This record gives sequence, structure tokens and C-alpha cells, in this order.
Amino acid sequence: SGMERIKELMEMVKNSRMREILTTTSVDHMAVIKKYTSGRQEKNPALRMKWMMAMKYPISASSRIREMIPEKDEDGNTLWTNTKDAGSNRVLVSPNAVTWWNRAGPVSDVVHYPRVYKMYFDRLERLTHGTFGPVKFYNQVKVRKRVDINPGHKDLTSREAQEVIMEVVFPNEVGARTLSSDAQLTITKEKKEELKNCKISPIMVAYMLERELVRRTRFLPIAGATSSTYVEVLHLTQGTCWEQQYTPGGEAENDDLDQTLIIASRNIVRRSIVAIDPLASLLSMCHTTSISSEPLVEILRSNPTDEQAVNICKAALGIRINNSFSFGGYNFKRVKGSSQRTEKAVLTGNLQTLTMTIFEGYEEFNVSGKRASAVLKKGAQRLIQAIIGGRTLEDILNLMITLMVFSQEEKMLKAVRGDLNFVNQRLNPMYQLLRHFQKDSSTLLKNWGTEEIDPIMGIAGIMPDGTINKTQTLMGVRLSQIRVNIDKYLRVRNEKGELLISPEEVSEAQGQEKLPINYNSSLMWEVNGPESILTNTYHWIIKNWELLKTQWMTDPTVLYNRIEFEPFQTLIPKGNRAIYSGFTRTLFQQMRDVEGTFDSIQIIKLLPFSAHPPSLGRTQFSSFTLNIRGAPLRLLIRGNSQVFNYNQMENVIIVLGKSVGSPERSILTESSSIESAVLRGFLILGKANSKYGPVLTIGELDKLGRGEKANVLIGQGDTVLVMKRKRDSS
Amino acid sequence: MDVNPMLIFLKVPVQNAISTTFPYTGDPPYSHGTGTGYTMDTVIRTHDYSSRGIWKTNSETGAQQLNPIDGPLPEDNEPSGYAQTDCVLELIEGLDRSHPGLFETACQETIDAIQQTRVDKLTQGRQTYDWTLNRNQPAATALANTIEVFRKNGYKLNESGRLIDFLKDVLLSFENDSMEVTTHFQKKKRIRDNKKMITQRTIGKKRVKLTKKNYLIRALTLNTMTKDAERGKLKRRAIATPGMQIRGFVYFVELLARNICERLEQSGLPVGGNEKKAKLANVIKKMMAKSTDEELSYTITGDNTKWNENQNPRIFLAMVLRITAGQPEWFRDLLAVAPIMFSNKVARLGRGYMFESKSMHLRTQISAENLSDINLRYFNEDTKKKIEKIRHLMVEGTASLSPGMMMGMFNMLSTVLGVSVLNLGQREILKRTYWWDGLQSSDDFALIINGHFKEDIQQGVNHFYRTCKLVGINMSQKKSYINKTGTFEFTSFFYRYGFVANFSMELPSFGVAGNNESADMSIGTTVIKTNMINNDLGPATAQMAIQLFIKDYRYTYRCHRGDTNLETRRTKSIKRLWTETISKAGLLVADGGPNPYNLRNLHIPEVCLKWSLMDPDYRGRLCNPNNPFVHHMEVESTNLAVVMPGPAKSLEYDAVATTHSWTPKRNRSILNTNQRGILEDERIYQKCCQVFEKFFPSSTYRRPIGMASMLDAMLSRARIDARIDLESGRISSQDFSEITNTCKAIEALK
Amino acid sequence: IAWTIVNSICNMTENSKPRFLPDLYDYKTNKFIEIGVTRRKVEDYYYEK
RNA sequence: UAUACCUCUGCU
RNA sequence: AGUAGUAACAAGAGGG
Ligand SMILES: [Zn+2]
Repeated sequence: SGMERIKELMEMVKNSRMREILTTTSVDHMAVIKKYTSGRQEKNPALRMKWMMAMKYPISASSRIREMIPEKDEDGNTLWTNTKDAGSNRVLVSPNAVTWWNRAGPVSDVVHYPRVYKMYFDRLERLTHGTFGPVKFYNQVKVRKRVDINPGHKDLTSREAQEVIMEVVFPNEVGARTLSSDAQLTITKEKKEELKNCKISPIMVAYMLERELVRRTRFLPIAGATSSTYVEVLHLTQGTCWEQQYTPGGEAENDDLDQTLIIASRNIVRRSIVAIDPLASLLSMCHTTSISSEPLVEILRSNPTDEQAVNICKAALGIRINNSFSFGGYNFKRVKGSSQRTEKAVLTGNLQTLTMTIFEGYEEFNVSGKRASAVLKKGAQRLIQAIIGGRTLEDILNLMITLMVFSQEEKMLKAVRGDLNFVNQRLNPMYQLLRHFQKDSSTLLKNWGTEEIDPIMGIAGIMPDGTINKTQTLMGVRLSQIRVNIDKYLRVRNEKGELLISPEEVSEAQGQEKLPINYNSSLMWEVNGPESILTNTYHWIIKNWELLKTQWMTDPTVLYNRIEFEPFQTLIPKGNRAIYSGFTRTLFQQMRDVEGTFDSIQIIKLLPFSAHPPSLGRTQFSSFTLNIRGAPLRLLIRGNSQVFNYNQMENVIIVLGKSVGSPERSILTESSSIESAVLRGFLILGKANSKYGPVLTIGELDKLGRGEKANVLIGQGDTVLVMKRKRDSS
Repeated sequence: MDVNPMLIFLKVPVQNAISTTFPYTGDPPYSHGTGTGYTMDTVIRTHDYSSRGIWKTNSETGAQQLNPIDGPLPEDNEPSGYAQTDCVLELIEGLDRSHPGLFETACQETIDAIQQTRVDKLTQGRQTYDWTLNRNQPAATALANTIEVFRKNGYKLNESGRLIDFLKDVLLSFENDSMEVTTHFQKKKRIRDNKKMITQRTIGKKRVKLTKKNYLIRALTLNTMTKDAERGKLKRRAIATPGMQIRGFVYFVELLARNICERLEQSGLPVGGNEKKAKLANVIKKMMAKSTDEELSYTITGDNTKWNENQNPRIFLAMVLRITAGQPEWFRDLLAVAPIMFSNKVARLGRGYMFESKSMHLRTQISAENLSDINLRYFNEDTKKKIEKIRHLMVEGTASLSPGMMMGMFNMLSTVLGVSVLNLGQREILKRTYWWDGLQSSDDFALIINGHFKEDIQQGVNHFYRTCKLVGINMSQKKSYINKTGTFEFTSFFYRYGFVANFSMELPSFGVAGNNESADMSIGTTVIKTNMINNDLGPATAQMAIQLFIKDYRYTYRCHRGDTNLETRRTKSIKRLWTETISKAGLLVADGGPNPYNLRNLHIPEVCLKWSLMDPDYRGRLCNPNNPFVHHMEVESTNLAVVMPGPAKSLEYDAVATTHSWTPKRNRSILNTNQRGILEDERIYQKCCQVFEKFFPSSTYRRPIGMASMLDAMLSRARIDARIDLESGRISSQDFSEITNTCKAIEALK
Repeated sequence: IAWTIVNSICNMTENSKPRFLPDLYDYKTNKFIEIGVTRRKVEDYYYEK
């Protein structure tokens, strides 16, 4: 009706106080006077509530409570009083009033409240339909990372979400702005229809939508799956020493599934290379591995991800590599190289910044479409060469224009004149440049540039004007009229026998999985990732130390070639593995040959680096490098470091912050002034004695003759006396 | 056997059993009485650290202002505030070099804020000193009072609504030499009652004009009080509260420093605990990667002593001007305001003192203003001596305090000074045998020094230490210490080859928050949940923390389970609810229902968790949108509570609005005082805002914008809504005339 | 307030919403009006807007 | 001056 | 007395 609101305003304007405030204070100033109050923000709410809950009438409530509930209930408890709450027309009330309402108060329809509070009820829906696995116990390494805390967010900005909220609950008071995106329009239709005829405060609906729609993040320590629905249940899935396996209800998004499939395949390929029979090991892991509880093989059968490690897994199982795609009505089919993705913004000729998913690396395509085909050679923003043929000159030229745009050269970007706008399904930004240049390509060809070529029979050039020239042509363009196989060592080749995919050329960038990976494999350790490989490997040596120490003494070649050291080898750089093994084994035999000198910790520390065919090189090392989550870490040869830290106080070997086990208490009282197993063909003796000359670096050790003593900067600010031993080790 | 808990440290490392050294289950220290003793201490101590500087009487206030900067370089390790302008600018330039375009973007982001920011933004904030009343008031109340007195005088640029205009009015208001203010006072009337005449206390208001000094002193005044509930300290200390004039300028200066600190890896501010730890982990990773195997590494666990007392407003003016170099001069001079007012700041001396006569058995209160004109026979020896020193700085009941700072005044720009010292330690700047990096938030810092030998570290410490002394930063020699990189401490985070837990830090947050039944249940379960994630609260202890929370919640709110044999004021009405309810499991805990929570549940709100198990009528009553218990606040303040760990940030919680989302009664002590009338002002303001929302529902979500009147806006809406209701809808022709005649009638009454 | 008057009309009668502020609106024909009279004759300001 | 009462307040 | 601890509480204000 709107009758009683204007009637009350007249009654308020009749009051000479209220008419002054209503006239004097502006709309902008009303926000200030709304928050005008005597009331402090409570310093100690926990104390005050305990103080106040002893009182008869601690709760304030609207005066209309006196008309709704009785003054006294059935047991004679006073429910409300007439005392006004300081600074308002609200009255002081007993907690018995709240109880009386909940048992005998007016009932209302609230059945569609789960649509208003959808963000909350979705959490219960995921938990109710969740599936628990077993609890494994191990040292859980947690990377502090920014992650989403709001699953099922329809991703918009704060201002975009404000417009949507306004449209749903305050449709009449929408400002000058309107619904821009098709996301905004479709969300508004759904919200309007879901929330229709739902008796609840619009303030609360506006609030719940603001929380639901807008993306929010937090820095949290996460082990394993980082996606929203797994971040939701970190308290439940991880502790200090345990992993409660759990799949939330609902289906995983393809984005999360493609990202984690790539990580799973990469880890599988990196593991297989350092084994004796890679293809059998890769196949063994493929059939045992699952992602989000779904087995890895059926994912590889249905998922079209194009990535070198995934394709090696697809090739080993005999599954078609997603080798092809379409663009401008031509089927591109890659015959050599690989696609590496990098989204970046670049300026056009019209100074328009646009985010392009630009491709990098050397690639080769056999392209073919309607009435014309080509053989493209491409680099990062480069058309290396395109040999094109077809039934008509226009068909060739139409394909040529498509390739020139597909190359992503700086030539063609700078040759764009005007703004790029096409359709109301809007296409991706590659088609914006294509459709621009398909209509008019006058500036493209002028700015592309010409090159001179040698007159070859069968080949001819295409000029900017459209003429066929024999000895001149546009940069890169020439005009002229698939099974796979995988060997024991995971090299993918074609029918001709040329290299398509290499395990060595798989990307070494790890990154943390979005969905949980479980390799149910004896080739892998219990937990995923590289910190786990370090900790489990060093834990295993300590646990089986008595067996491996005597195996070190008697038959070391069987110790070094233990299969439990293979995961450790993935963390070592490919090139370094041999020389590291050469260095380690030389250092170990020095400990055997130089009797008296025996360090259990030094053996345990360096033992995993043995597991590779050793090199005969004579380089010195103050550390071995280890690749852990992208960054290189340096395990030092002499003493403790971040990667390996023997703590005498605890009697514990700490590997990257986590205790890996106590070694024997014997090893506390186990030392000798002379330290073998530090430098190849040398022996550390004791403190730096200046009688034997000035300090030499480790690279300068070749100067010293057989049996000559000298002072050396060995590492960690220590200067130490060293002698060159006469007879060298095996 | 004598039991000794600390002998656990023989086997367990200190960091791994660090909870046993945090006694946070007991009540923390509280100040009783006044903080005048502490405010005088701070003022006296601050001037002693700057004592070799230059004194000058101020042209406007007449206050005796000590300038220590560019003063004699210190000759001992005692706390000094002899910062050197040239050395500060070198460090701030060194920051600009290392982060090109940072100062550009930070300024440009601050300029965009200055243009968009409304006067409304100063309503959001903690207690502020009201010059109008010479006391602390809420932020919005002190703003409205300052706008009202500005409007009564010739200052209405803020009428527009943009904040920069209010800031002009503040600078223009110093020119007035007769600023009018309405002080309130009590009167004792007599009125007849049927047949005896009783005395009646009433409150009138008296217009008083102020001197040009009087207003100026009050605008530069910052209030003081003792800081309560502070852990880890034997003695109390004074905290400070900014006034309404300086507040708005401080907002924009801190907003610049925030944008600077947001893009500095070496800043701990303004990021949270986990991100702070990640930042410390990155610099250790960065220091180890950049170094060689020959080099050493030591970490200083660092505290700066007398941090605020030795940071200088004149130095902040040097920073603000250097950070804003090349920007519009209006923007540079706007941000320069806050440092200027801080350089000419004066400190209120608090409540004063209480005296006591044992023989006569009487007590009395003297104000801090009386400390000038009063005999010193009353006071003890230490207190006397402080009053004698404070008289030399006393100006119209407030001690002058040109140098230094005080807690609660100013936030993030002081960290940028510290970060610039950390940034100096790059290898390419120092070009010698040592080099450093680290993290810093306020006085607390973690410095990592690398070098080739142990003596290189000693030279690097001294180089860092003395460079800090050159800009008035004093590293504590007694509280700081050094060791090889591997362990350190930082804002009570403990690193031992990786961060370990400090659960006992968080023990005060385990309990009933005391907001209301709805909010506390959500807050309690989330506290348990977040501590499982962030502070290694194990699963068994977490279960027991749920069990103990329900106990505390049941006793506090008197809402024990409906089948209990207890007797309280609430047991009977909850018993009636219990018996009538079919599905008992649906009842909330506040309605005598069972605890649904275990580990897996903690993130689901209680109403949401019990919804499917509720009786329809109970659920219909519980969540009834037309119930008198809820206070329908704005969207910005929906499901928010206040918590202290930092200063005091808001805590958002997940909860369904029910009859349990109630608000406890207001404090009523104002009824006895001369400010009794503020309650009626508030009552009238709320009724006006309540009626406006019936014409503008959107105002509760997004704050409306207009220079037009509230009445004229409501009138405009009354006509056009009534138009649409008749032109296409459900309303009669006679009703349209009845509404428009009322709008004509309302327009007739001005 | 000006846009609230514009949007209240468009909600009940499903019509288009303009970008910039109109000056008048006829209720018979259901058409918005934008005034822009000046010292120029007709064509210089008609075809520009 | 005392002794009874009565009113307001319990973070202001 | 007792709490307490760098200063307070051990009721304050009013019916004058
Ligand atoms: Zn109980």
C-alpha cells in the first residue's frame, strides 16, 4: 500500500525536533548520524556476558515484544519489563522470552531458507555425501600457500557482485550502471527465481550473496589437494602426523582434474627414467594410480590433455595422443616439438592491451582444411616457415592469413588498426585478430615484410599485392603444389623413426596438486612430493641401518644399487647424478681404506647419492644440489644443513624441519680428529695451523703435491688443515 | 621427589615444549586507578632520549618543543632519538632504487582513494578523543560532534560528502579566534507533587567561546590512559588516542604506507600469521640460495627498545615528502599534515591522582590540570620529581611532546623506516665481506646476516646497529640475541628449521566469546577448527575443546540440556520445549538440544547442521524473520564480532539469523551524568534513519549518496512509488490523492 | 533519486534503460525525452546526440 | 550532626 | 582488616 509509511512521516514532521533533523541533515550526512551513539564497543565481551547472564533482564528487544508474547509465562517467569534500553525504544527482556518464542511463538514459512543460506548448506551437502578412506601416519609437510576458502563461488569482482545483489533484492534502486557480463545476467535470473517469495530480511539475502559470489582467499598451510573443497576440510584431512583420506561429495572440476593429471604423469615419468625397465615401471604405476579416487587409466582414456608426460603415458597404454585441434576451419596436426603455455598481455597498433594465451617453443604442424594445405614451422611469436598449396590462389591466401595470425608475430599485432570487437556468444581473443584480418589485410601484408629467395623448381613466392613472384616472397611463406611407437626407455617416435617426445625434455616444474593423487605403488613412497622422498629415504636408512652398515662393509655394489634410493635420484639433477655417485663412492672407499676414521652420520647422509653409474671425473664438491619444489637446495658435504641436520641434543636426524628418526646412541660417542669422506684424495686432520701456509680455496687444491699439507676454506666459515693422501681409492 | 616441569627441557627442545613457558590460563595484569604516572614517565623519558637537541617556543601554541634530529651523534648505547635527515633520505632513496615504480603506484593508489573517500569512512574506527567534550567517544560520535561545531561556525565544505573537504575545514578552523562550543551543566529545580515539593535535577547547555590557543591545543591534543590486559610485562605502560582533527589525515598517510608495505617482501605488515611465516621462510630460502658454501649465516632474534619514543614526526615528514617526490603538490601537502600535527602534538595527562588521609579517613580526586597549581607536600618523592619536570612542558592542562611518539598514535610508516635499513644490506650496496636481509613488523625484527667468517658477522651487526642508531632506531642489547641460522623467534612465532606450533598463545580465545548464543557457538567451533589447522591442536584435545566449550556455553547462557536435573531460571521453559518437541536432535544447544559437533562438523553452522532434524514449528519460530530479539543492522556489520590477538580487528562468523542472534543491554551510567541527553539524540537519529529505510531499502546494503535532504528524498520517493502503484498495479485512485496531499502537507511545514 | 524514478518505470513496463540521464518522460506514449536546446539551428545538435 | 529510609548506576 | 601493587578497591552520585 505505502499508506502507513507516509502517514508516520507526517506524524514525525509534526514533531519539531524530528523535522529539524530530517531537513538539516543531508543524505550523505545520514550515514554519520546513523552511527551516532553513546555506546562503546565492549572491551571484554566474555566478562560482560557472564556478568549480565546472572541478571534477570539482560537482553534488549523491540517494544512490540510486549504485544506478541505474554508478560509472564506458565511457571510465573517474567518474560519482559517496561524499562527502555539506554538510547533506544527497545525494552529489557529475560532469556525466558527467547525460549517462550521458540516453543509457543508465531510460526512462519522458512522452507526456502536453504537457498538464501546456500553457502552454508553446500558445506553439509559435501560432507553428508563425502567418503572416508583409511588414516595413514607420517610426517606431513605443509606448504604455506594462498588458497580459496569459498567453494562454489561464481567468480566476479566486488563491484560486479554488488550490481547482481542490487538487481535481485533492491531492483528499483539500481543506479546508472547495468548488468554487463552474460555471467551477471544468468546468475541474476537464477537468484531471482530461486529466492522468489521467501519471507526473510533482504539485508540477510544481500549479505549471503556477497559472501557466496565473491572469491575470498587465505594463507593456510596445506598438505596435498589445494582446491576449494579440500581446503574446506583441512582440519579434518590433515594433522601434524596423519592424513585422513577423504573425497568430498560432488564432482571435481575439469580444471583441477587436468592440472593434477599433468602432475601425476610428470611424477610417474620422472620416477620411471631412473629405474632399470622404465616402461614396465610406468605401466605398473599407471594401473595402480588414482586421482580423486578415480583410476588413472580411465582418466587417460577420456581426458584430452596435450602435455609431454601425459602423452608418454597415453603412448605406453596405446591411447591416441591428442595431437590435433582446429582454428579458422583448418585441422592443425603437430608432427614435431611441443606446446608450452604462457598467458601475457600485449599492445596492438591501436594501443589496446589484450591477454593472449601465447605459445612458445619450436613446433611443426601439418595443417589441412577445406581446399588447401600447409606445412607450418613455428617458434615463440615467429613464423619460421610455411609451405602452402591448394586448389585456388584465394584458398592458399586464406590459409596463409590464418597461419600469419596463428604465428602470433609482433608484425601482425602492430599492424591492427582500430578496436577489436566481435560476437551473443563472444569468441576468444585469437579469433578477434583473425576476423579483423580476414575482412581487411592491407596493412598486415605491407608491414609483414618481404624476403629474397633462391629460384627452386616447384616453389614460388607470394607478394603483398597478391602476385606470384619466383625470387621474392613474404617473410616465411612459400607456395608449392599418424601412428606412434614407444621403446623400453620411454622415447616416443613415429613410423619413420624420428623423435616426437622425450622423457628428458619433460617439464621439471612440479607445483602442488589440486586434487589428491594416490600412487598405490611399491615404486613410490607413501606420501606425494619431494620433501616426502627425502624424509622417507633417510628414515628408511636409519630403520634398516644395522643391515645396511654391514652391507656397506662387505658388498657395497649391492647397497648402492638398492631400489629404495631410486626416488631420491629424481631430486638430483640428471647431469650431476654420475659425478655425485663418483664423488660419493670415492669418499666412501677412503673411509674403508683409512682405518680408524668411520662416521655413521656421513655414510647415512651421502648414501642415497651412490645409486647411479659413477663417473671417473675428479671435481670437488662442498655440497650436492637437490631440486625441491622448484628451488635448488644444497646439502653440504661437511656437517649439518637445512636438508640434513644431525641434532646431538635430541639424538635425531632432522630432514627439512622434520625428525626422521634417532640413530644409535653409539654414534654420539663416535669420532676421530682425522676426517675421511669429505674431499676426494685428501684428509682433514684438525684445526687450521698457520705453519703450513696461507688459506687455499677448494678449487686451488690441485696445486698441492703428494703428501703436502695445507689450510683450506672447507665450508661454513671453518678453516681446516688438510693433507693429500699418497695412494688413491677405488 | 620434587616435581619440576622445566626438567622436561633436558630431553624436549625448548621450541617443542614452548607452551610450558606461556602462563596464559591466568588473568593478565590490570591497572587500578590512573595512568598519569605512566603518561608523565613516557613524556619525561621521551625528552631524555632527545635531550641534547634544540628547544624552541611555538608561535601558535606557546609549547616548548624539543628537536633532536640532525643533532649530536650519540656517544653511548643508551636509547637515543638523534635521527639524521640525510641518512633517512638515503635509505628511502635506496628503497626507491630497489623497487622502481613502487612509490609511483603507491602514491597513485593513494590519490585514487583521496578522490573517492567519503566523510563516512571516519565512522569506522575505534574510540577517538573528542575535543568538543575533552574525553574519548566513539569514532562516529566524535565525527558528528566535530562536524556539528564546524557547521555552527563558518565551515561547511564537508557538506559535499568527500573527505578531503572535511580536511580543509580542519585546516581552516585554526584561523578562528572565537570557536563556539555548547558545554552541558546541571541545575537543581523544584516542582510540586500531590502535596509535597520535591527537588528535580535537570541538565542545561551553556555556549562558551574558546581562545585561538584553546582550540589549537585541543585539536593537537592526544588522550592518554594505561594499557590493560598486556602479557609478558611486570610494569604497566601508557597508550595514546588520536583526536578528530588529525584522524582523517592519519588515514591517508597510513593508507600510503600500507600500499608501500603491501609490495615489500621485507615487511611483516599488514599480512596475517601464516603469510608472515611464509615471508620469513622466503628470506631464509633467498639468503641460502644467494650465498656460497664457504659463507656463514647468523640470525638475530631482534627487539627494538623504546620504539615509539625515538621515532620522530619531523623524520616522518622527510619520508612522506621523499616517497611523494614528483607528485602533485596538493597531494604532498595533504599527507604532510599528519606529521606536522604530530610534531606539534600535546599529550593529555589523564585522570590525575587520588589522595588519602588515614586519621580523618577521607579520599579525594585532583585533576591532572591541577598539577601546575598545587603544593607538592601531598606527593611521594618519585611522583613529585616527575611533576617538577612536567611543569616545564605543561601548556593549558596538557604536557607538550614534540619529539617521539606513543602507542596507538601511528602504525605502518615506522616499519618502512626499518625495512629501508634491511634493504641497505644487499650485496650490491654494501660491496664488502658481509651482507644481510630479514623481516620486520614495528619494533620486532628478524635479521639474517651472512659473511665469510665470524668476524664479518660482528662487523655486519655493528654496521646494521649503528645505521639504525643514525635514524633513531635502538636495538635492544638485553632482549635481542644472535645465533647460527637454524633457530629464531619473531612475534612469538618460533622457528626450529621450520615453524613450530605455539598453541598456548591462543588459549584466551578458547571460551565463550560473549556476543550472543548464535554468534558464540559459531565463534567457538571455528576457534577449535582454525587451531587444528594453524597451531597443531591435535584431534583428541580438539574433541575435548568441543566438550569443554559446550559446558562453558551451557553454564554461561543457562541453556543446559532439556533432560537435565539442574535448576536455573531457564530450565523450566526449556523443559517445556524439550517435552513438546518430537525430534530432540533438531533443537539447538541454546534451546536445550544436544551437541552435534565432532571434528568433521566444525565448519558447518549449528542451525544448518540441525535443519533436517528440526520440528517444522520450532524451525518456523526459531528463524521467524518478524521476531523482536534481532537488531536489523547494516550488511557491512552483519555477522561481525570484535576480537583482540595488533590493535583490534573484527571477526566475521558464519551463522543463521535466529531468535538467538540477540543483543545484550546497553550500559546505563550515562543517565547520572551531564551527557544524559546523548541518549535522546541517538533515539531521535535512529527513528529518522528507520523511516528513511522504508523509502530507501537499499540504504542498509549500500550507503546512499546525495547533498539533498532526507525529507526531500523520502518525499520524492513517496510520489513516484505511488505513481507506479496506480499507473500499473494494485492501488485505488483515492489512495493516490491521499498520498500526494500528505506530501503537499509535509512540504507546507518547511 | 533521478535513476530510481527511471528504473521504477522500466520495472513494471518492460522497456529499455538509457545510458545517460533523461529530462522528461511521457506516460501516454511511454517515451523518454532528452532536452538539448542551444543557439544552433537544428541539424548541428540533432544528429550529434 | 547522627540514625533510619527512598531513587539512579555496576565498562561510560 | 583484606584485596592488591608503582594505584586503586574497600560502593559512587542524589533526595541539600
Ligand atoms: Zn552441562
